[PDB]
Amino acid sequence: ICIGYHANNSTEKVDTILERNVTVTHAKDILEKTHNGKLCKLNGIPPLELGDCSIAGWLLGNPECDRLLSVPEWSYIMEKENPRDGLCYPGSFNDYEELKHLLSSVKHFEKVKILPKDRWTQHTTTGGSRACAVSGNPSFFRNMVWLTEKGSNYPVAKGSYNNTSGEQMLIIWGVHHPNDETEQRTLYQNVGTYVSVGTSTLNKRSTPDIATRPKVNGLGSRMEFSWTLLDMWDTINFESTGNLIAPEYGFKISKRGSSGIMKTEGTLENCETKCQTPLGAINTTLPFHNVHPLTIGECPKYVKSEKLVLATGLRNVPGLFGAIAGFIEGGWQGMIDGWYGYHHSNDQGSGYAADKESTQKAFDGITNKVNSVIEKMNTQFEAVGKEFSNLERRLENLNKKMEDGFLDVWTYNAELLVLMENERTLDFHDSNVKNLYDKVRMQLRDNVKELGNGCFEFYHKCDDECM
Amino acid sequence: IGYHANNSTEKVDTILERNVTVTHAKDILEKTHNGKLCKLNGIPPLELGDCSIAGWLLGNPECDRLLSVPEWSYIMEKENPRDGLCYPGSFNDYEELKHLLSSVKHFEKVKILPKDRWTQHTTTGGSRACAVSGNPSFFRNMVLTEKGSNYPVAKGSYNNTSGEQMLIIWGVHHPNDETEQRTLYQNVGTYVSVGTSTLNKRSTPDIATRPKVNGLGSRMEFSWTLLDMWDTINFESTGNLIAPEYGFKISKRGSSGIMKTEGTLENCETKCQTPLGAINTTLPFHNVHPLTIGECPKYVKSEKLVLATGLRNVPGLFGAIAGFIEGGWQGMIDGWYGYHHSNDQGSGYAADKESTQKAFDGITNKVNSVIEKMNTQFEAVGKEFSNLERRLENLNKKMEDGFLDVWTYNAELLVLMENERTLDFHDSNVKNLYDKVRMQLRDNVKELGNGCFEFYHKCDDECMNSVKNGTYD
Amino acid sequence: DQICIGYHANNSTEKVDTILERNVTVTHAKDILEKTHNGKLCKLNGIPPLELGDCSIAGWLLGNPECDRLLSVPEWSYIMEKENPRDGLCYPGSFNDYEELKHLLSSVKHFEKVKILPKDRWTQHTTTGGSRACAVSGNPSFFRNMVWLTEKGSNYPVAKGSYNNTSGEQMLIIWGVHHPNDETEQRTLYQNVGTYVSVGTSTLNKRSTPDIATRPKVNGLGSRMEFSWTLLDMWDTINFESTGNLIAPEYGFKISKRGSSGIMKTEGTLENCETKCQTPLGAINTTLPFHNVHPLTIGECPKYVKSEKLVLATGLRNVPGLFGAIAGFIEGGWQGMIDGWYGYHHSNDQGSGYAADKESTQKAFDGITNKVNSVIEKMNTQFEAVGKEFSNLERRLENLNKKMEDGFLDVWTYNAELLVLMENERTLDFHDSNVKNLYDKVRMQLRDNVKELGNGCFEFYHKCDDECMNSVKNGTYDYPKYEEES
Ligand SMILES: CC(=O)N[C@H]1[C@H](O[C@@H]2[C@@H](O)[C@H](O)O[C@H](CO)[C@@H]2O)O[C@H](CO)[C@@H](O[C@@H]2O[C@H](CO[C@]3(C(=O)O)C[C@H](O)[C@@H](NC(C)=O)[C@H]([C@H](O)[C@H](O)CO)O3)[C@H](O)[C@H](O)[C@H]2O)[C@@H]1O
Repeated sequence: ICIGYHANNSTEKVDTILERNVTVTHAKDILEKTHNGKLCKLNGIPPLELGDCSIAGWLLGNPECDRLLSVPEWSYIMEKENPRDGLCYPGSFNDYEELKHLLSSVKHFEKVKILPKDRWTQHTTTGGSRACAVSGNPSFFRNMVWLTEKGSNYPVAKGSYNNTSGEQMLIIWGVHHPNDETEQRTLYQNVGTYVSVGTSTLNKRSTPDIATRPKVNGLGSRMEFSWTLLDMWDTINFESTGNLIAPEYGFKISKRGSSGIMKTEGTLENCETKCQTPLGAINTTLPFHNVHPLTIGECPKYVKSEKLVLATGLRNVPGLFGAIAGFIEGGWQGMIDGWYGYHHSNDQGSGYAADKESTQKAFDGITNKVNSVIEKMNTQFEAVGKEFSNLERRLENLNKKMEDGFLDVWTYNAELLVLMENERTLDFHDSNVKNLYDKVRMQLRDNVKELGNGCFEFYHKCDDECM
Repeated sequence: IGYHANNSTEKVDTILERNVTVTHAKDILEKTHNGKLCKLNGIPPLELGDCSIAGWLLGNPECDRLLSVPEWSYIMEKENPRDGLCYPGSFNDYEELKHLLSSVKHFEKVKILPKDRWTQHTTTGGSRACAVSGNPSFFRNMVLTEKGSNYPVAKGSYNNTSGEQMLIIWGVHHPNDETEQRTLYQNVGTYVSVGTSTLNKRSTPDIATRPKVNGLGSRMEFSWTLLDMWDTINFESTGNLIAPEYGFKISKRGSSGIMKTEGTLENCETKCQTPLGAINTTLPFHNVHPLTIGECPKYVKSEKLVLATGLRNVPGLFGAIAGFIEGGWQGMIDGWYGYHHSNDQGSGYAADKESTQKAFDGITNKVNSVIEKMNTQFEAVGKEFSNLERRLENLNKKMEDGFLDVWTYNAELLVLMENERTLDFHDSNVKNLYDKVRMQLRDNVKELGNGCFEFYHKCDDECMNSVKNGTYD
Repeated sequence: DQICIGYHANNSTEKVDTILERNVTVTHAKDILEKTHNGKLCKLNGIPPLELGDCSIAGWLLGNPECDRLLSVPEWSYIMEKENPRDGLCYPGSFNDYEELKHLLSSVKHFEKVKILPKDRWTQHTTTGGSRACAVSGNPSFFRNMVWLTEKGSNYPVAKGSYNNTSGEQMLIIWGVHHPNDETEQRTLYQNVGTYVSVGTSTLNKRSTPDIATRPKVNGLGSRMEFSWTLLDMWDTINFESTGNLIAPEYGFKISKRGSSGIMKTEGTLENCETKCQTPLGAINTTLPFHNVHPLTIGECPKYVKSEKLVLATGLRNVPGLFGAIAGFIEGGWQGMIDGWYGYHHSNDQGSGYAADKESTQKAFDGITNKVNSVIEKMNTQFEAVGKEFSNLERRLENLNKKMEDGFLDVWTYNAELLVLMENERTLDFHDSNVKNLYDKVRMQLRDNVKELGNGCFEFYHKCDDECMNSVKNGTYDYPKYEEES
């Protein structure tokens, strides 16, 4: 009876810490490199889809964002890299990044009219600009009111709002910075104006800045916007002697958990995922992926590898223990029932036969190993892509430094874990053949000649009942 | 030739098998605390009770009874205190101030602008928002209103001769209405002006109607600075200034953190404090609580990290243990590996002392490497960010979770990988004990195959020892 | 006659540690922790660093007279700045977003100073004002790149000036506001009392008012100058308007970049060597996965780590084990065997000898080389800066940076140490296994014909000349003979 190990037509290759390009009978890749090329719903909830609009564009009601979808609940934001329709009237948005991060993910979101336009009797309310032109006519941010002089008079404009919505409300306001003192007087009459905003938490007084600037969309003037979270049951007070750009609406918002923004050109598709990249969604149990660094969801660890191949079967031969590709020179393509087994040449016939108990125990072992590498990986929801202003470069560099930091830790460890485990595995199979061999040799004792090639030549006669 | 077995029900997992029973094991995952808030390296924490740092430094009257030490290693503060800005308002760079105060070598209050030297101004102002016994009071540390119907330019200054750096706080009053302004300060276009060698700051009050907070529409906006040794701070104001009377000498140190908790100091010791209790361990990992202060183990998302130290209990790469030697010997109590021997003078179990000792050193070392290579430094973990700092806080979470994942994955696999190497190690030891005996006896014995050698010749106690010894011939 | 299986021994005294043992003497060892530098500050990928001398970046950009002599190159890869220079803001004051400025300047593909608002064009204004705080040769002077605008005649007409960025590149621009000590100063300098400084671009809208107040004197001044900066995009325009107190730029700096680097705090001076990795003590030239030289490096560096040594066993246990061969049933090594790691003795009636088994020595050698290379070449190295700047109101942020850098410190050290402790034992076991296998290969051939002494040797029952020995080492041998038997 002969002792041998399985061999097949496999051309799969793995490396170990001692050998590269070793051919094995079976292998498991543990690096996910496939997506589905689709922007999907994350955990059952769609993304907010901004088209060519930016967040500021959208919130303020740039007329060019009139046709936006708007869902009441979203799980991330889809925004173009360099949108197109933002502040149609030129200016700036204070703490814009914090806002985007606030809005990035929401359980509920609903726009409500909080200070209706027509309540500003005493003030004119129809001022628009050609920078926000619809059909060549002057127009303005659909969610905001430009308050100007009426008749030739601008009385103290007061307006408050008690947040009885039932949820936290995001409110936005603006300050108009004129281009010249003339523009100032023709608009507001008063010359030493201020704009005042107040809650239980907020106290802000702003004074318009009247100066000549380079024209942007045809204007030396600017509008500076700002925001706040009006708490439940708190009240907001607006008071201005000119230059106020009052909100008509607010946004009850209720969140949730915080997510992120995804820069893409694509459009939602009605598939499902727990892990979205800008190239498509990943759906895996694997520990690592190399698809794209900017994921949103619960994702495998991003790693720099091209491949991470774990050996599972043995060395395919057409070791620490000296058996495989050792004193048993090669494998048996004829043995198909298992990894290790017997040959046995009889005067009743020949044949091959796997040793079911020792192949099953090797299989459970290798199954347990693969499962350990895979299920010990802890995966938690993260956004990754982040937003910093032009004055927060250090902070952005901090974040890159850190992201690169984990990239290198995970890459080194994954490359190496794989290298080291492959050599143990190959040694495991070697040990297993060696042990099956020794288990037979310890029985047959003197009754057989030990040929040296893993074969035992019986002195006596041994038929099927003997085998 | 055989190996140890016992009644151990201890389990470990390894990279190939789960739920393996081992004669011995070592847990290397600390998961216990003492339930106490303790002194940190022999230094107490500041106990704010129901007070905020702001309330405490401003002099909120509800804070009169605070303990105050001249030195502390962290700060204890409740989640959402209660006694903060009794008079509604705000505190610029409050979070930067907390981090600075979080740990102090020395901290002494010093009078820098005596209340009574403000002649020309009324100095008695207060509010029912800061009420003590239904009477209007004010921040105990802070002080300026019109006197007669006049608010002359108010100027105060102080040269830091205190021999240390000094924390100095000051305020601006924002009134609810112009009437409130004129009856407080007479003047209208007023300002407050703080200056040092380093700081230049001018503020103007915001008069305006606001939602009532403790019945006040008005607000108080506080700011601070560190006055250097021998530098001077200069206040100037035509109205609306809330001046400091006191300053705080401050010497640091190394920086720490605030601990959000409801407890109270208890007089024990620790090098690692957690919101649940103190941790006293040499163990490389714990899972007590993420928000720790001190020199702590790595925080890991694990329920158990159990490292086999003994062999597999049997009441492997090397085919001996639970292999060609089917079972253990509870009979053998001296060591891990040994001999039985059957004589015409008796029977016996005896452990092989040399090989047991070697393996023991071996394992001892393995446990010590896993444990003593863990580099532990002082850290606070728990951090403070304002509402307008949500990205920053999110970066911090991303980091703490990143590291939480790296150490977890690493601790789980190390334990799995080393557990199987250990069991394999015991296996190799017995194979080698067995092989060592085989290569001596040679022909003089029948090799039964259960790990036993039957002697052709007769082998008394003397010759038994010659086998267990290395001797024999 | 006997043939013996055995293994190499040498005079090495090199020690490694393994998960199970400590201070194990091996015949060969490879260090993977870099600890040597060259003492020099160098060009970094062929590109010199900007050398600032006793100057700070602020002082260099403003044109502190005391920085007049600075070399200045149109491209650098990192900046050298002393810890606490000396020649910064000669006139007391501040610089907003200073730290961001330094970050952006740290590393520049192109840098060129250009004249954007010629001092002489400020007719209607006085332009010659200076201070003895910026004094050259006892005389008042000023920031060489900046213009102090003051009253002329007794008149300060509104000052308007602009610059369209036709330079071809982004341009750094800096301006200042003078904050007087008192109202009389204000009037003697600018006539006007309610002044503002206004600065605007497509992107920037800023209006300041001078703050008039008594402050402690610095360099004898109660006044302060506060500076601000902006990057003007190509084809954008910057507008300055003021009725007083404006400190106006004469120059701007065209800037093209790049990839961003950092500042190195050092007293040293550039020395004309090369490196891809610069540290404050010296340049590092290495292929090694880890270093312990200095935490604050610039370039592509091995991973900094808190260890004193990381030595990897490459040879075997030096004895002049999992498989029981080495320092096992074969008690010792052979100093006499020089040719390889494992081989044969053999003692004939044609003489004695040692000989390495070349095939098994070469395999092992290939194996160990593959292991070292793995540990070494899987390390991914990219370009980083490390050293960082934070203002005094940014201590939490600095703590975040520190916690991060420390956190990675604890990961690499722990992992580096343990990888070495684990690989050393595997290396020792591997050599052991190799010998065991060489041993068994001979046992299986020789069979019955020899006596197995239990020490690694085989005593033959027959006679075995050199051609016979050869057949044993060759794997040939056989065996019918036999003799004896008889
Ligand atoms: C002490 C005082 O001035 N009280 C009330 C004030 O009386 C003024 C009096 O000083 C003057 O000589 O002649 C008339 C007499 O009535 C003046 O008007 O009259 C106001 C109008 O009713 C009251 O306003 C309100 O006060 C409430 C809270 O009052 C306190 C406070 O506890 O916060 C009382 C403090 O003594 C006072 N402190 C100082 C230094 O004046 C403060 C302070 O004025 C404000 O906090 C500053 O913002 O206010 C509520 O504000 C209520 O809504 C409002 O009607 C004066 O109480």
